[PDB]
Amino acid sequence: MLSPEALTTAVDAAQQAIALADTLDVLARVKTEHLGDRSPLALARQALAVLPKEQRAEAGKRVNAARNAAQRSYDERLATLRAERDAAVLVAEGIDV
Amino acid sequence: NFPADHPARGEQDTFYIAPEDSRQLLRTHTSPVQIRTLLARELPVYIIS
Amino acid sequence: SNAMRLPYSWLREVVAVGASGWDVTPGELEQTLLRIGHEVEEVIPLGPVDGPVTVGRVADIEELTGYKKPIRACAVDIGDRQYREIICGATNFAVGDLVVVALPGATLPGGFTISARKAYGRNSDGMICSAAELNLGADHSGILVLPPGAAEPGADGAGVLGLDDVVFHLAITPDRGYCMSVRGLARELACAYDLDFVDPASNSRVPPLPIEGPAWPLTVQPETGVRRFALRPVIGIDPAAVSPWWLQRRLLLCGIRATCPAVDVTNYVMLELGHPMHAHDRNRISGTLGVRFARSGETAVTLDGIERKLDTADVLIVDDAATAAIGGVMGAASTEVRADSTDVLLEAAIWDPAAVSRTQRRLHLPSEAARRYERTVDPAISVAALDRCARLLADIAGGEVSPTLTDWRGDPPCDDWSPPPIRMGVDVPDRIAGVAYPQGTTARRLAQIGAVVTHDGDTLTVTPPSWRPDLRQPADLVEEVLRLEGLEVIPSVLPPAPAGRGLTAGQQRRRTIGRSLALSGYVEILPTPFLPAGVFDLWGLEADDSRRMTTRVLNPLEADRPQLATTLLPALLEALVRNVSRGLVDVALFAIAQVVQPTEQTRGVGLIPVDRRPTDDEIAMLDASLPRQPQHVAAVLAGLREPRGPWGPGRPVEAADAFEAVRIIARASRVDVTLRPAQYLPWHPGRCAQVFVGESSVGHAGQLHPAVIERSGLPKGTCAVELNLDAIPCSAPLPAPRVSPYPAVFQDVSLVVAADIPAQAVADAVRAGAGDLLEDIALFDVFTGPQIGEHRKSLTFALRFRAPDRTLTEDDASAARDAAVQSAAERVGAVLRG
RNA sequence: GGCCAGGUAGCUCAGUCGGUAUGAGCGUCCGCCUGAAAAGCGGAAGGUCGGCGGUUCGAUCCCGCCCCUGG
Ligand SMILES: [Mg+2]
Ligand SMILES: [Mg+2]
Ligand SMILES: [Mg+2]
Ligand SMILES: [Mg+2]
Repeated sequence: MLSPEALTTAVDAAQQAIALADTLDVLARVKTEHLGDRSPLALARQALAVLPKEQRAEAGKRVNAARNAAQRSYDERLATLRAERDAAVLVAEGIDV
Repeated sequence: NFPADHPARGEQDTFYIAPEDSRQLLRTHTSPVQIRTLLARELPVYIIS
Repeated sequence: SNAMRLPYSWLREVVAVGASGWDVTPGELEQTLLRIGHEVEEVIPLGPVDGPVTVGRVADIEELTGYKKPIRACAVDIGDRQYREIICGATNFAVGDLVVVALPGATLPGGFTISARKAYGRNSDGMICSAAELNLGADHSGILVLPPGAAEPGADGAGVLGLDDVVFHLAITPDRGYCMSVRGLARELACAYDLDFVDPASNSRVPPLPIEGPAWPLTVQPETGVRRFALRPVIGIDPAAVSPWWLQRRLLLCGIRATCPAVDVTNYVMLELGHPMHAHDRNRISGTLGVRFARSGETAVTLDGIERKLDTADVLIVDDAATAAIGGVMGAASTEVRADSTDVLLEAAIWDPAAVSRTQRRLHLPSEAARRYERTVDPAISVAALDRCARLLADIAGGEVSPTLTDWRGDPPCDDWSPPPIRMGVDVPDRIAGVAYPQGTTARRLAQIGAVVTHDGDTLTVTPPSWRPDLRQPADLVEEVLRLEGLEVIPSVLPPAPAGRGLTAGQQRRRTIGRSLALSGYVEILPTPFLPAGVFDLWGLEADDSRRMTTRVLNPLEADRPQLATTLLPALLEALVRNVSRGLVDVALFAIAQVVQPTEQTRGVGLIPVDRRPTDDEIAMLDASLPRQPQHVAAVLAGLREPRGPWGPGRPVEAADAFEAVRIIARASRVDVTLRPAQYLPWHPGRCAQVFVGESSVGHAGQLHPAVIERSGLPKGTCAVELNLDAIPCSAPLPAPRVSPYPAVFQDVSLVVAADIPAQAVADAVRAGAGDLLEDIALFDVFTGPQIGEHRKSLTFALRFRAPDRTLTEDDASAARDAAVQSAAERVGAVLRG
């Protein structure tokens, strides 16, 4: 939760788990463990309060870019799965009305 | 018989239909039905709305 | 806007001039006012106080410092040789002021017993009271300071303050503006109690002041609708004079704060006679006073130092320098009376009621004057109200009334303000009331309210008084006779209502649908026409969807919900969320109401004159300019459709439950419907049926789209149905069943079809080929096992054959079955199961 | 129309004026448990702190406008 090495590691761990999720239920689990309050990227923003005041502006900027990276990958993945779901409800759940 | 520009009509706060001065609104009472019945039906009228 | 407050003592005094000794209990007075048509909103008695509550004078003030707030140790003269030391926290009084003191042992409104206290390191021997503590007024910031000379130290506080009085809060109807004063209300009580009334605005009570010349140059544009404009000056008033306590108290009990004599007298006279008055500083008037319409873009700063944007329909008072007043609403700060004012020019004017109403409503100024002018003010009492002000102001403030007067009364001058006479049969009130009133009752009552009555055989000629412009037709006169005689004397007889036709077919069907859905487990709600904010965005509808063409409300109670409902589902889904969010997760709702579906932009129709019946073309035009409002039946379901119990775990809601809701409505309407697959938001496109009565679409039903459920916070698997009842024709079938006494033949037929083939289409094909021998057909199996090819399904129907005139053989029945299979092969490509 | 106080989880409400609301009670989910339940015990999920912008590396918190309340 310090150097960009620790940030890029958590982003890649969050990004590959986001690309692995194929259902909306699985992506909800990834959102909890990689973007929720108990996620590595969230703990990095929590450690910005215990950092010296002269270092909050520099280190806090590197956290925002890393969080936006995993957040952007989540939104595009959520839209992709929602698009697939909307395009599959007609056939995969069709009934004789 | 509502007087225009009068507290008997202006103080009757009404849901007016947009835009302003459209002369169209949500009815504050079912009394306009009694006007429609008098115009439509023949006398005598014994009606409930 | 219609509130009128006045103390009973003042009302009794005006009534007692012509009815010496008149006095009634506040309870009886309220019933009398209610019986003649005056709503009494509240009866507020003053006080009560008990024990030593006396008038005192502050003889010295010691400022106690070092505390959280400024505190005063006061020596108060209560009328004896021993001054009382009283601790008070208020700061709105000085040495020499008259105050009201509650001494130890006194009781204040609310059981507040007063005793000596040890406050702020000092010994307080009572308290100095505020208006709120004495239940005299609402002022609680400071304590009550009586004006000088109001009483001497030692006078009984309750007597000086008049705490035995009672304040009446009245809601005056907009047709009785004359009752916005003690004059009109006293007159009403004189009518109700058959008393002699002495008009407080008459010349005997307000003798005319001298008229020796014009008081001020005046130009009046008669197009402004002004009926009268009178001016009289009062010169040499004392800037140090204050209004006496009897005048400040009556203003207080009427809800008006006292300021200075010049303004206090104008407010007092307005309350007494109903004619709004205004006082100008004559030394701040520059040249000729002009009454004219405001020009385009003209502005003015009013009494309260606020600039107003004026309209060309606003009537103004201006001079050569600036604007002096907004006619009938509020005066301007330019000619406003100030503390140093010594020469006052009093304004007594009658403005156009409609002009004042438009101006005060556009500018949001419901002043005491405006809400009286918009209800018509008696134009005959202008100079009387003017002379009442000038005489009272000169007496109080030590001024002198100038014998000059300007009195504009129109071109040509109007010297008689009598409304047009009204002709009415003497027994017209008797016919409408259904009561045979005593002889001469109509003429006596109409004379009581001030009208001139002359007899012409059986026809009365009634000229209403100038303060009753609401009396225009005989019906207005009938109300006056009936309300004064009392509506309790009217008997109760049922009218001769003719042979009616009862409920229509549509009203009867609306009941049968409600009974059927309720008996099937649905709970009715009352849907709201205001759509939720962005409901169609949650549904994902296209921008050209006809449901988006909504009628919008200009002044909704929630600015984010202005649009009227084009569909009943948003209201039902809102009630569905309310139930599920509160622990009731197994719910089935329905609603039967109208929608608002405009076919064009909001187009209004000009005013048709109401002195005639609108033509049939004018009635059709008013209907076409309105949006289409058909009647819909809709329903929503979520959670369990059938609850759990000792029979099993229950069954969750599925799309077939919404389909059955359609057939429940169809059976209640006695129509036959068909369900066809369709794509239509917000429904699930694979679980959505379009409902048809014949070949006309009447609505949709099925499960909602899962994305709509997610974006709307709905329960998973929520189903819905909405039908257009106006699109379903009312049917009156007359069946003639012929029961055949011959036995039936039972056979089952198993057909294999493509998966996309609807089961109903297979049954229709089987029915068409079987012929008249087919008595009943029922699907009871749909099999898609391994022995059935992919994208195919096996359907097995239970057939029942019966002839009307003979007993069949199995070969006879099999002939109809084989003919049904051939029809199924030709129409849906069915293959006999093998 | 005023300066204020408010809008916070599915319900009813606490609490924060810059980097975690360790939010509570109840509601939801999992485990032990029961034939299946509930309680109990042990674990979890869920708020984008009213909306739209601005300031800032970063806003539930600061500034503006607006929606809906209480006084
Ligand atoms: Mg009433
Ligand atoms: Mg009347
Ligand atoms: Mg809530
Ligand atoms: Mg449990």
